[PDB]
Amino acid sequence: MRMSSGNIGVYKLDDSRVDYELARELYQNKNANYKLGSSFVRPIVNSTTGFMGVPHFQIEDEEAQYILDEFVLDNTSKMLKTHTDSLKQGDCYIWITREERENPLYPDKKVRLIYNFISPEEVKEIILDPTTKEPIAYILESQNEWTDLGENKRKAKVKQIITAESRFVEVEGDKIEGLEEGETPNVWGFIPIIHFKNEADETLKYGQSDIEPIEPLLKAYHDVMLHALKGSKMHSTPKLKLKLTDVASFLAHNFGVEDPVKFAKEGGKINLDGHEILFLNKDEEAEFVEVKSAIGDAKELLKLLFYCIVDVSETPEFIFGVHTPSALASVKEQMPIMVNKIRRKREQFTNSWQLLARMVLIMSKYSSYDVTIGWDEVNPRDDKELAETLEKVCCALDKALEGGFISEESTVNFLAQYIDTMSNYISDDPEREGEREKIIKTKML
Amino acid sequence: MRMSSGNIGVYKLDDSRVDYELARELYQNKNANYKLGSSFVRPIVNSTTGFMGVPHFQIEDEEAQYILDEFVLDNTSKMLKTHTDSLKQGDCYIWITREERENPLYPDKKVRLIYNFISPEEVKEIILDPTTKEPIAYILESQNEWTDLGENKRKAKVKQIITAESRFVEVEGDKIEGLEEGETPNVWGFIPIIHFKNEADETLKYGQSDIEPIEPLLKAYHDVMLHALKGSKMHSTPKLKLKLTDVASFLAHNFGVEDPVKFAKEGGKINLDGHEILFLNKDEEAEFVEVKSAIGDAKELLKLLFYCIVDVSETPEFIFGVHTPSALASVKEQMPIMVNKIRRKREQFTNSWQLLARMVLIMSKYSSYDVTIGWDEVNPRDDKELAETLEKVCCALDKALEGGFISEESTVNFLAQYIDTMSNYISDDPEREGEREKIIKTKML
Amino acid sequence: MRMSSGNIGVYKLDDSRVDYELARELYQNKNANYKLGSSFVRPIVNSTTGFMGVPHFQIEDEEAQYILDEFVLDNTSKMLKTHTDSLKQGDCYIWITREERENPLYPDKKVRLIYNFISPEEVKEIILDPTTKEPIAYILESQNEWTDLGENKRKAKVKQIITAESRFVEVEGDKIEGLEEGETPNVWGFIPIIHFKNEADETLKYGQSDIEPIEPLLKAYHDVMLHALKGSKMHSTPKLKLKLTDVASFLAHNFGVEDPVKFAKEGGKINLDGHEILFLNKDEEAEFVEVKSAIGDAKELLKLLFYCIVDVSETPEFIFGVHTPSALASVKEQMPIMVNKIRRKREQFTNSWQLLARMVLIMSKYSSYDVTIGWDEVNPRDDKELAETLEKVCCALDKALEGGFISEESTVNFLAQYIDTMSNYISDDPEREGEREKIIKTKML
Repeated sequence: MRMSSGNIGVYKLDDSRVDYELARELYQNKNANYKLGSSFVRPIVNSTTGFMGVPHFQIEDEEAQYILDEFVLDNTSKMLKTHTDSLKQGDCYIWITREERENPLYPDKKVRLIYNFISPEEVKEIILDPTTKEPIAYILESQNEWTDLGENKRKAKVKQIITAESRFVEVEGDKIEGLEEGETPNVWGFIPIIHFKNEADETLKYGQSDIEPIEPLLKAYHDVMLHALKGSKMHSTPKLKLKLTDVASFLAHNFGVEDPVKFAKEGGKINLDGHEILFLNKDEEAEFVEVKSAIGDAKELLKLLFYCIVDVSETPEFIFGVHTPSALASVKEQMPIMVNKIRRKREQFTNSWQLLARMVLIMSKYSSYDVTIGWDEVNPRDDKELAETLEKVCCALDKALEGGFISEESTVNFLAQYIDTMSNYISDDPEREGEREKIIKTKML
Repeated sequence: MRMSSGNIGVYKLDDSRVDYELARELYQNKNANYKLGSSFVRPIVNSTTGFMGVPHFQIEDEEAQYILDEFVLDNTSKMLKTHTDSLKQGDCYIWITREERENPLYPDKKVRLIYNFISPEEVKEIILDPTTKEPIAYILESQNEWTDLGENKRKAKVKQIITAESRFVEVEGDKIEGLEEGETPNVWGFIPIIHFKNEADETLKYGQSDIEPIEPLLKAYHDVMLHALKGSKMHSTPKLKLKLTDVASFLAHNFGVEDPVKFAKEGGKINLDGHEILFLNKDEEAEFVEVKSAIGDAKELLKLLFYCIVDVSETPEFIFGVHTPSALASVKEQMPIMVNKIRRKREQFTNSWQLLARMVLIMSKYSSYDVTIGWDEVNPRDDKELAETLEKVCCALDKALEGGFISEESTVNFLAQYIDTMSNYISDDPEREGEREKIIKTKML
Repeated sequence: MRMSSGNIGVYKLDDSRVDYELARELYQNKNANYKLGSSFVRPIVNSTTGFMGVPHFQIEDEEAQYILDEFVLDNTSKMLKTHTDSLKQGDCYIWITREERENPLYPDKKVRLIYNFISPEEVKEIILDPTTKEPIAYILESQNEWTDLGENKRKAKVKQIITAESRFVEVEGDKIEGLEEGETPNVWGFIPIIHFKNEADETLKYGQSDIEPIEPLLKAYHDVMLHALKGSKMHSTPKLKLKLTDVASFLAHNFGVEDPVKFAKEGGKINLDGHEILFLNKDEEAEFVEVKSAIGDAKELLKLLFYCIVDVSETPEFIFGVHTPSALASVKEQMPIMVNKIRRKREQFTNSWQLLARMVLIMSKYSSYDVTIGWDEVNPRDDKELAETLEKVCCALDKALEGGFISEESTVNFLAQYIDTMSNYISDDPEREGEREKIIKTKML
C-alpha cells in the first residue's frame, strides 16, 4: 500500500528475538497449542538444511587450504548443524576456541580448535558499534546446575562478557573448576564468535526463523484439526434414540438401572454387544440419531491451509508428496525449484562462512585469507555425462589448430573441475571423502 | 513467534530423558494406549536405520586400518544395532572393554575388544565438566536377579562409577564372582564409553527419539481407531426392531423366554439362524434400525493423521505405499528424498563413530588417529555405469597431451574408487565382504 | 514422551518368553481366537525367511572352508529352518553333537556332526554369567512319551543340565535305551548350543517373534471379521414379513402348523421353494424386512487394520498383492524395500552363524576360526549384465598404461566375484550347487 512522502516515523533498528524455546518446541512437535499443526515444521527445515549441505572452503594458498581441510574434516557435522539451528531458531552462534588441553584420548592433536555452539538464549545482549553495526561485546549468561562426582548437588549462575580487547567472566554460586573469574586478555583482537543469521534483514538486529512465516498457518491448522477431532469424537458415532412409553421401567428391566439419576451421576455406562434385537410396543419407536458428516468442510480448509503452508515455505511438492502423489512421480522434474530455493538460501550464510574460515586461518603467515565457498550439489550430475562432455571437449580441441594455448587452459581447468566433481560423493555431506582420498594417495603413493 | 529483547529467562541445560521403556513399548507395539496407533513406529525407525547402514572406518595408516578392519568384521551387527537403539530410545551407550580371559571357544583370540551395550536405563547420571560438557563420570546402576547354577536364586543391586582415573563398583546383595568391589585404576586415562545421541541438541543433555515428534500423532491415531472400532462393534450390525401388541407373550411363545427380565439380567441370547420369516398381525410392525455409517468421518481423520505422521518422520512415501500405491510405482524416482534424509541423519552419529574408532585404536604407536567415516550407498550405483564412465575417462585421456601428470593421479584415484565401490556388496551391511576378499586374495594370491 | 533425570526405577533384565505354543498356533492358523485374523502371519514370516536365505560360510583357510562346505552341504535345510523358527517363535536353539555311532545306512561317514534342534520349550532355564551375560548352563527338560517296539507304552520325564564342564542328565520313569544318567564331562570346554535370537534386545534375556508386533492387530482383525460374518449370517438374507388378519389360521392352512408354539419350540423350519405367489385380503400386507448393509463399515476397518499390519511387519506390498493389485505390476520396482528389510534382518543372525561355524571348526589345528557370513542375493544380478561390466572393466584396463600393478589385483578379484556369483543358482538356497560343481570339476577334471 502507498503512503505520502511525509507522514512516516523515524527509522529504528528492531532488536526483537525469535522466542527460541517456542521454535524448538514447534520443531520437535511438543507445544500443546501446535501439536496437530506443527507437523510441517520438521520436513520444511530439514529438507532445506539437508539439500543445502555444507560449505566447501576454497582458498588458493595451499597451507590455508590444508588448515581448512583439517577443520572441515573435524567439523562437517557441526557445520550442517549450524544450518539446521539457524533455520530453526533464527540465530545460531559459533564460538571458536583454541585449547592446548593435554589428555590421553587425543595424543595425536596437541593443540586443537573447538567448534563450540553458544545457545541463542545464552546471548543476553549484543553490544554493537553504532556506525558499522558490528559487535563489540557479547553478553553470555547461563544457569549451571550440575552434580559433583561425589554426592553434592551444585548450582552456579555464570555470566561473561566477550569483547575484542578481553573477555570477562563472573559466577555466583558453586565454583567452576574450569573457569577463572575476572578479566583475561583476548589473544586476538577480534571477538571469536560468528553470528549466523537466517533471513538476515537490515532492519532487524537478530535473524528470523523459517517457522515464523508459517506459524499463524500452523496455529490455524492445529485449531481446525483439533476442532474436527473433537467434533468427530462427540458426533461421528451415531446415537441410538429410543422413544419409550416409560423410560425408567425400561432401564430397570433391560439394564438393571434401578436409579437412572444416580447412574448418570456416577458415570455408569450401559453395556452393549452390538447384536441386540429390539422388542417394542406399537407406540414405542427406535431410531438412530446420526450425522451426515461430523467434520463437514474442515477437510477443505485443512487442504487450503496446507497449500498456504507450502506456498509460504516454498517447499517443493515432493517433500510433501504424501498429500500430493503427483509430485512423487517427477522429482527430477521438481529439482529446478529446489535448486532455486537453495541458491537463494545459501547466500544468507556464505558470508558468515567466509568470516568463520578467515577467523580459523587467523587463529592458526598465509598469503591470503579470503575464502570462496562451494557447496554440495542440489541436483547431482552423473559421472557418465561429465565424462561424455569431457570427450566432446577433447575431440573438439586438437582441431582448428590456430586456437593457441587457451585450449590447454580450458582443458586443464575442466580436468580440475572434473576430478573434484567426480570424487565428491553424492550421498555424503561435504568433501571429506575428497580430502581422505587425496591424503591416502599422498601417503601410499 | 517474536518477543522483546528483554523478558527472557536465563539459559539452563535440559537434563530430561526419553522414557526409554515407553519408546521400546511403542516400537514393539506393546503399549495399550498406542496399540492401534503405534503401527508406524517400526517402519520409520527401521527404514531409517537400514538405509543409513553402517560406517566405514577409513584411516591412512595401514596398521590402524587393519585394526579397524578386524573391529568392523567382529562388530558390524552391533554397529547397526547402535543406530537402531539411538533412533528408538534416543540414547545409546557403547562400552569398549579389553578382555584377556582364556576359554577354549576362542583359542585364536588371546586378547579381545568387546563392543558392550550399556542399556540407557543403567546410566543413572552423567557427571559433566561444566565448561566443556565432557563427561567425567558415568553412574551405572542395575538390579541383577540371576539363578545360581545350583538351585539357589540370587539377587544383587549392582552400581558402579566409571571415571577417567578409575572405576568404582559396589554391590548390595548376592556377591558376584566376576565383579571385584571397590576402586580399580583405569588402564587408559579416558572413560571408554561412547554416548550415541540421536537428534543431538545443544540445549539437551540427552538425545531425542524419532518417536517423540510423532508420539502425539500416534496417540491421536490410536484414539480415533479405537473409537471407530468400538462404534462399529456397537452399531455396524443393524438391530432388528419389532413393534408388537404384546412383547412378553411373543418372547414366551417364539423363544421360550417366559421371564424376560431374568433373561436379560443373566445375559441370555436369543438364537437366530438367519432364514427367519415373520408372521405378524395387522397392527404389529417390524423394521431394521440401521446406521448409514457407524464410523462417519473417522477415515478422513485417520488419513490426515497418517499424512501428519509421514510429514513429521519425513519418511519417503514408498515406505508407506500400502496406504498410497502411487508411490510404489516410482521408488527409484523417490530415492533422492531418502538420500537427503539419510545424509542429514548420518551426520548426527559420524562424530561418535570417529570417537569410537579413535578409542579402539588407542585401546589396542600409530602415525594417525583421525579416522574418517564412509557409509553404505543409499541409492546404489550400477557397476556397468561406473565401468562406462571409467572407459570414458580413459579414452578422454591420452589425448590433448598437454594435460600433464595429473592424468595418472585422476585415473589411479578413479580405479581406487571403482574397486572399492564394486567389491562392496549392495545387499549386505558394511564392507566385511571387502575385507574378506582382500584377506583371501593376500593369502591365496 | 519425556521425563525428569531422576524419578526412574533401577534397570533390570527382562526374562519374559514368547509363549511359543501361541506363536506356532498363530503361524499354523489354529488358535480359535485368531483364525480369521492370523492369515497374515504365514506370508510375513515365510517371505522374510525365504528372501533372507541361508548364510555362506567364508574363511581363508582352505581346510576350514572344506569343513564348512561339508557342513552346509549336509545342513542347508536346517539352516533355513533355523531362520524360520527364530522369526516364528522368537527363540531357536541349535545343539551341535558329534556321533561316532556306526550304522549300515551311513558306511561313508564313520564320524558325523549332527545339527540338532532343541525346541524352545525344552529350555526350562538358562544360567547366565552375571557380568558377561553369556550362558554357563542350559536346563533342558521334556516329557518323553514313547511306545516300545513290543506292546508296552512307556513314559519318562528327562531333564538335563548342559554346562561347560559337563552335562548332567537325570530321567524319571521308564528307562531310556540310549541315555546314561549322571554326569559326563564335555569333550570341549564350551556349551555346544547356539541361541538364535530374533530381534535381540539388550534388555531382554530371550528373543521376540515377528508375530508379537502384529498380534494385537491380528486379534482386532479377527474380531472385526468374525463380527462381520455373524452379522451377515443373521441379517444379510432379508426376512419376509407378513401382516396377517389371523397368523395361526394362516400357518395351519398353508404350512400345516397346527401348533405354532410347539413348532417354534422344536426348531421346525417352514419349507419354501422360491417361486411362491401370495394371495391376501385387502387388509393383509406382505413386505421384505431388509438391511442396506449387514456389514456396514467393517470393510473400511479391516482395510485400515490390514494397512497397520503391513506397516508393522514392514512387508513389501507385492507379498500382499491380492489386496493391492498395483503392487503386482512393479515387483522389481518394489525389490529395494525388500533388500533393505533383509539387510536389517540378516545382522540379527549373522553373529550367531559366526559362532556356529566357529564351534563346528573347533568340534572337528586351523590357522583361523573367524568366519565371514555371505548371503543369498535378495535381488539377483543378471549374469549377462555381470559379464557386460566384466568386459567394460577389461577394456578399461590395458590402456593408460601408467596404472601400475594394481590392475591385475583388481581384475583377479573381479573374476573371483564373478565365478561365485554365476555359479550360485538363484532359485536354490545356499551354495550347495557351487560346492558340488567344484567337487565334480576337481574329481573328473
